[PDB]
Amino acid sequence: GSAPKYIEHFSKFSPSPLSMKQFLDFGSSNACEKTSFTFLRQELPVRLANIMKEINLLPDRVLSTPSVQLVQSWYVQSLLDIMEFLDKDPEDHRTLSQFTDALVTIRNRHNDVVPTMAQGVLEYKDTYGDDPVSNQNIQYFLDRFYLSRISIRMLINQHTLIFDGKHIGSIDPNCNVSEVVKDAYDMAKLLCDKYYMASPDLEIQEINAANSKQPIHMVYVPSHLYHMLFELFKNAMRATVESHESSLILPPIKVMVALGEEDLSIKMSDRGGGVPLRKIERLFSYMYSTAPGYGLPISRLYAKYFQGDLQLFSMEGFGTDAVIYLKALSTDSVERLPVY
Amino acid sequence: GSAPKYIEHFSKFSPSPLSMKQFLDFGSSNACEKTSFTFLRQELPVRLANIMKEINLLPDRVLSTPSVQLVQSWYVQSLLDIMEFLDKDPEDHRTLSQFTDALVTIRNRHNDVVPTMAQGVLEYKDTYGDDPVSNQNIQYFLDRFYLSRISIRMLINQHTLIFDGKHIGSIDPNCNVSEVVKDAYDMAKLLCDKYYMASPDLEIQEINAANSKQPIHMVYVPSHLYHMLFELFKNAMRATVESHESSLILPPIKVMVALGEEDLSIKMSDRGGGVPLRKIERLFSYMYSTAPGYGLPISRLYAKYFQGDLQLFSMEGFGTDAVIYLKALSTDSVERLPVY
Ligand SMILES: Cc1ccc2c(n1)[nH]c1c(C3CC3)cccc12
Ligand SMILES: Cc1ccc2c(n1)[nH]c1c(C3CC3)cccc12
Ligand SMILES: [Cl-]
Ligand SMILES: [Cl-]
Repeated sequence: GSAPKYIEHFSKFSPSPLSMKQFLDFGSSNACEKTSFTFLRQELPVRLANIMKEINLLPDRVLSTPSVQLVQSWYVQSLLDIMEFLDKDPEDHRTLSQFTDALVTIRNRHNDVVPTMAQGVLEYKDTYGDDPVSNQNIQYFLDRFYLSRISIRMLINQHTLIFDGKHIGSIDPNCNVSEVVKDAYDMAKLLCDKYYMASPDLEIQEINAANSKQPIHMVYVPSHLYHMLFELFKNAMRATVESHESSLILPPIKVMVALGEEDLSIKMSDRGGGVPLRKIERLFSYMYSTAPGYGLPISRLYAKYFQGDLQLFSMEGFGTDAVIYLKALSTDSVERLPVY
Repeated sequence: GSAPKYIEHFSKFSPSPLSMKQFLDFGSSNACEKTSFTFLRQELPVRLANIMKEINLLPDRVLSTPSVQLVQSWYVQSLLDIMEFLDKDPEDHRTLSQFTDALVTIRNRHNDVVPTMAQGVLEYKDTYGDDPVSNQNIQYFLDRFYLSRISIRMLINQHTLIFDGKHIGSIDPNCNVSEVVKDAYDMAKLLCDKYYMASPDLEIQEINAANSKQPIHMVYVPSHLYHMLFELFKNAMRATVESHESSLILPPIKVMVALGEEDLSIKMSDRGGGVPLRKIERLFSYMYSTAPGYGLPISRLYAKYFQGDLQLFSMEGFGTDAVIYLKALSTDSVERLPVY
């Protein structure tokens, strides 16, 4: 049993956040597999150890619960799996293939962590209550835990996608934002029609300030952008349809994509009746969003992961706006990791 | 010299926040002058003492500066002026008249406190720097100091306006929000034309969710609402005109007034080119807004004073939205005072 020793050792290192350029360089060609392996066999234990150390610092009433113990056991095994490759020779192609297989196993091992943590939150509410102090501590920990998870899965996805034997792994250097908006809308519309037998239309407007006629493209991870937009579309469609049940006119959902000098901003606007300001905060709360999902708080973490943000503003009695803020320039797109 | 003794004694009491109903009851008729006098001769020393105690807890490098010493001297004299009436008989009409005169003198004595504090902020930046920690401490203190000042001047205005010998002092029980919007726009337009020789048009839309055809009215302090809207209009017009200097089309400023079950929300929208998210926070910072004004941070305090808020969201390359959040119901409209 060396896991506590491993956690203590690697938690002494700070994680190394990567920029988009570094991600592109790692994924530029298959010749970089050895470089990716040498980087990851060190970086992954550092990122795993730092969050694992924070987990062990949780109060005993949280640490001893089955959900936390289960998740911690997954992290311990994944940490130990990566340790086997520290002494292995990068020049051996068998080492590289085994490392890629190990990463896929690690990724699959953690697939259910989000619902597992949600179960823990519900247990905490029923076992100790839902006071504001508990909400803040849970919010602080889960935001960091999930942001850490996003960063680790990003590293694993880039290695496995690229070194399997235009797009650079999960990164699209020429991501057309409006196309991703349409994809997320279409998926949300399909679910909306199945459940409600009615769906708002989509209106997309683009504002390219520097080049008015040019479609807006960026370097980004389209799956992350899809996840944020899909979650927002689901909320906007549900609100729009339900608030107009006794009405015939169904207002469309309006999306504006704006490209500025440093911001690429996406605003989604509905006329779904709005939310009082008092209730806005609870929409992003893990504790208050638990009931006997976490789409919005996690969506905000995806936005923050590359130095962006996700903000919500409503007008009760009318409708709601959500804005995804992203960095327009790849030079400004850098991993945001929990501060340890 | 009893000022330190007075500060210590009355700082042991919590301020008593008043609701709109209590304000209306105090101002209902001239027969309440004695009740207002008995309440205020106690409440004003409590509110003055609490902020004065916080001032004395500032670090010596701030406390000893001429600006803080000047403001503190004004507070000491105003506190001493109110003390004279503690032992006086409310039944004597001369006591009531003298008390009203004393309040007017106190109000005038503090007229220049905002520019005086701004001078102190500039001195601090030049004498010690503009680090983030200094900005946060200055922001924390000034928000509380100015909110305290707003609450004290509200109490003084209600007494002096009503007991001078539809509207209840500075409170309009039937404030038409759109009329105040138009007034603030018209004033901002007049200044805009003088300086720029061009001004955006105004478009007001009202959404009365419960009663679609009814104009939106509320119980509020129209001067406070005017101050917020006027500051927002000035920023929106400046941005709109300057960003379209080399253009012929001048987009209008759009205002939506929405009345919900508990929120009355006012959104102002411009197409003034927007602000990057990174720079939004500095717009509300006293330290970063100082240069060799404070309209936005103080405007937000006016919104917060009766349990509201003022939020800003921009889309760089396009334009900016500001939303004033107010409580729709007088029962929910209660003074928000600094927590001591
Ligand atoms: C009534 C209601 C409740 C929650 C939400 C809502 N409307 N719209 C939402 C949106 C729209 C894209 C802007 C996003 C997230 C939650 C809500
Ligand atoms: C370019 C720029 C800078 C600052 C502001 C701006 N536009 N609009 C503003 C507004 C509009 C009502 C929404 C308010 C406050 C500051 C700004
Ligand atoms: Cl995980
Ligand atoms: Cl003052």
